Amino acid sequence: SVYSEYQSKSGVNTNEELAALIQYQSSYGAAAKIVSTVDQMLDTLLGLKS
Amino acid sequence: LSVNVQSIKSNVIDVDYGEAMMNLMQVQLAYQASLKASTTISQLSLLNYM
Repeated sequence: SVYSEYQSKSGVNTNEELAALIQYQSSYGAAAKIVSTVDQMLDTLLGLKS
Repeated sequence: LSVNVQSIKSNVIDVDYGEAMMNLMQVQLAYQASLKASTTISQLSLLNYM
C-alpha cells in the first residue's frame, strides 16, 4: 500500500493521462492551417500594390 | 499400556484429508477465478495511455 500510494506521486510530468493528450496535438495542425491562410491574405494585400 | 500412548500419540498429530479436500477444492476455484481475472486484465490493458 505504501508503494502503491507513493507510486501515485507522478513526480515530474508523467504519462497516464499525458499519454492521452498526445493524439490531440494534431488539432493544432488545423490551427497552423489558418496561419497559412493569413499568408494567402498577403496576396490580397500586395495585390493592391500591383 | 503402549496402546493408549500410541493411539493418543496418533490422535494428536495426524489430520483428516477430507476437510483439507474441501478447502483444496475451495481454493483451486478461487485460484482458478484469479486467472480469469488476470485474463480480464488483457482488456484492461487498452486504456492506460489513450
